[PDB]
Amino acid sequence: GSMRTCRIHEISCGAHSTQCIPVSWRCDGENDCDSGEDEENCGN
Amino acid sequence: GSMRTCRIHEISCGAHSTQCIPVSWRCDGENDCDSGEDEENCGN
Amino acid sequence: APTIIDLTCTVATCTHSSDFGGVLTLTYKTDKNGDCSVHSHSNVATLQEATAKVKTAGKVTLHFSTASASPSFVVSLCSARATCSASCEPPKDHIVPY
Amino acid sequence: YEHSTVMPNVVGFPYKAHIERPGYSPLTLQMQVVETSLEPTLNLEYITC
Ligand SMILES: [Ca+2]
Ligand SMILES: [Ca+2]
Repeated sequence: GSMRTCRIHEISCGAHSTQCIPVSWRCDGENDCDSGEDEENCGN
Repeated sequence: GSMRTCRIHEISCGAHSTQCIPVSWRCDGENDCDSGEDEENCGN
Repeated sequence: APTIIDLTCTVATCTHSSDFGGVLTLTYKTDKNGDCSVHSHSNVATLQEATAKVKTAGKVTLHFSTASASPSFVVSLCSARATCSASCEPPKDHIVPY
Repeated sequence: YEHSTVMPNVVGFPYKAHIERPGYSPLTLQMQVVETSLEPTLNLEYITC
């Protein structure tokens, strides 16, 4: 299930990955996460 | 399945996590557990 | 009570101001997760909280306020002990309302 | 937090200043002179044609 729900303003970087990226890194144009979930479903 | 149902007044901190935290930390407003199951289904 | 062994103290930042202008980090080794009552054994520095959550990760943080240029105090965690020493710079604000 | 620095009067030079507050993480600014203008003060004497 959910692994490591991280902190107040993290993204948890995938439900099955142990990574925390700040919210400022979401849809920044860079694949910070290994899975790249941060760049998925961009452009609302 | 059941792996570390450890002690008298723990919550086992998730069904698949290697953690035992005191029952006093259930629904305390902080994510003590790695998964965060301690703050799930709170507010009865 | 959790068993605490090899407790070390380092101070990230210090500034002798009226508000709590100190950050104190404690490293420790434990067997179980519990609650320890944290105290400082001198009046040169005053801690902010009385109890802290000790976890298997091995890092807790405390906030303290001091008025001396270079403090030195003995902080305890459950039964352990350590000696904390730091260098503090003066604050720039002339007057505070508290 | 008062701070002071000296930056060159060269157009396009990417000057960066480092502010290290004792209680906070260090900060880096970026200042740049896009354009400059030097205006004298004139007193007309006469006109010729
Ligand atoms: Ca990104
Ligand atoms: Ca909790």
